[PDB]
Amino acid sequence: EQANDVRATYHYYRPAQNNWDLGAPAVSAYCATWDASKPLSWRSKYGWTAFCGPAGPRGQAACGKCLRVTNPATGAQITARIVDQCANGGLDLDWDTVFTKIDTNGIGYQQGHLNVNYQFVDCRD
Repeated sequence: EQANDVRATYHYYRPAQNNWDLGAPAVSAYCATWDASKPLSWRSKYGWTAFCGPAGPRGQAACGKCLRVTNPATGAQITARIVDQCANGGLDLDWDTVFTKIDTNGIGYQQGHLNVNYQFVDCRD
């Protein structure tokens, strides 16, 4: 749940693509079947993270809490929303929410990875 100095990768999957209708065959995220059906409001209100990695194993009773993300190097920090869990080593199904916001002066893009700190946080929506 609490990992620091993480040599993080940047696999930011692309939600928006299909208005978050994850139900769409080829995608099907953990809560897709339940969440894809929520009116655009909540869905877009916050960002989006189908989460993955090594530390922070939270799949089952996870689709309800948030993941806080900070970049010590620049000071950039945001609150993420744990929606799904992947098994191939990504990070999040962002594209526009965490990386795309806490990206630095291109470092992240120039390398394909960065060093961050993330802690599980409850957003109690």
